[PDB]
Amino acid sequence: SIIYEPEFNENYLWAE
Amino acid sequence: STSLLFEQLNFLILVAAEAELPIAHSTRKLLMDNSCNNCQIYELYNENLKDVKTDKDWFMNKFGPQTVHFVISNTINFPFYKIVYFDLLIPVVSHTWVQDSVKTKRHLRTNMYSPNPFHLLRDCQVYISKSSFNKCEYILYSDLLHLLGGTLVNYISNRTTHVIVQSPQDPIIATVSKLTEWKFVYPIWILYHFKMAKPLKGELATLCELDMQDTSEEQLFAKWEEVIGDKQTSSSQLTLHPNKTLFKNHHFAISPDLNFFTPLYWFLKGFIEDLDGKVTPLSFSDDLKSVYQAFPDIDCYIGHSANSPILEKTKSIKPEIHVGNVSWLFYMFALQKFTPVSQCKLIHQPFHAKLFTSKELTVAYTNYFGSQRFYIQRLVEILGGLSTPELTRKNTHLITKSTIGKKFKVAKKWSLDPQNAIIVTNHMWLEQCYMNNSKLNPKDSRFQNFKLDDNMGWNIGQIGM
Repeated sequence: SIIYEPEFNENYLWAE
Repeated sequence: STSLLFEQLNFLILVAAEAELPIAHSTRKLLMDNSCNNCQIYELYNENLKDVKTDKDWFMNKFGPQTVHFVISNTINFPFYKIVYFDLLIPVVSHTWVQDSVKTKRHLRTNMYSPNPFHLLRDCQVYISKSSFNKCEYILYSDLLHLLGGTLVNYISNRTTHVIVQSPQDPIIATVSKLTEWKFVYPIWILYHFKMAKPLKGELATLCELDMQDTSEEQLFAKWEEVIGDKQTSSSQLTLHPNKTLFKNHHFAISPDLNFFTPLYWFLKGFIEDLDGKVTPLSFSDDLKSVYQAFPDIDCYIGHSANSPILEKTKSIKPEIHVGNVSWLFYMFALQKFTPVSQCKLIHQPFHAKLFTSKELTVAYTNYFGSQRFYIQRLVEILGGLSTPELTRKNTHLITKSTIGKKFKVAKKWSLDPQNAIIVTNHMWLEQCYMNNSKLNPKDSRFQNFKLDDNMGWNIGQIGM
């Protein structure tokens, strides 16, 4: 049972 | 007192001394009474392995051809531990894991039953806050936590023990105070255990806790210097990682695409230098020809991205240069041998461009234990997708090694649906997608093979070595 689950960031691993 | 709990799972029990046979026998009986497939016993004390090269080939020939799902040992002091644990990704668990697994009637998480005394965070379920860190910091902190035996989660739950944040400015602190136990800590909580190799206690433990009065960068730098700076008092457990010249005669160029919190860069620099390597940081403004001509011993490039222009220019000027990422360095530290990147795993190269989106790749997995959970989540991440703890209708794929278990049964039934069809495929689809940089078809026959436990070379992590 979760508390908080952040919204996924599609380009987190490539952001400049 | 029998059950199907361990159906189709193979075990290797290592007996370190003659006095452990009673417990080995005990453990074997419990495994056999609960339907283990194969259960080998190997006495370390009774065969001179000195001057035998106990490498991967030797292990697959001695104990295969079928995969060993678990090694049961209360020691890491055997000469094929690094091959078993860091290469083949086979969990190494104590005798207590078997006893506890039979009593609770489920496959327990292996991490907390590791006998590696470096696994100081074995009891920790840790969420790293992406709104606190850039991509490269996130990868590094994940690598170190995994290396200290902890578990990474992508969600905060009742089972989460620690939330990593950079500062009190991270949105998440406020966003979780509204909603509501577990502790907020700075990354120096992880780093201290790595550097000192003992539990974090007393005043230093308090300096790693989130402090809402650390409102500037200056206060963070000061805590970092108190907790992992010039200690001068020694590290504990000095023989765990005994090769103090691991990076002798190697000189690393550090890409500017990393962009670490300055005290984190100091930690990384200090790590390389205490292993006798050298570090030169590259900046975007550098003329690369004259940098590499001024320091001609530079033989390694460390970068985040495979598509960096710095890396393209670097390869042009220095065609035989080693091209790795920060994860590569720590894998070399784990193996205690300098290892070229082509002999390491896919994940040790600078990362490929994003292949998939979430909508194309939101994956669940089943029957992956310990370091294989870590590996599959890293792979899905660097492919561009999301991985979930549970199987829901949101999932685009289920990844599986075999046909056993309840997630496979439910997902295999859902595959028969007409429109929004979940796909069941093996882990080699992920690895070949990444290796080839292509959206391969998961329904090709090679990726519908679910009898991968018949060969140890089909262990996740072996594609690309």
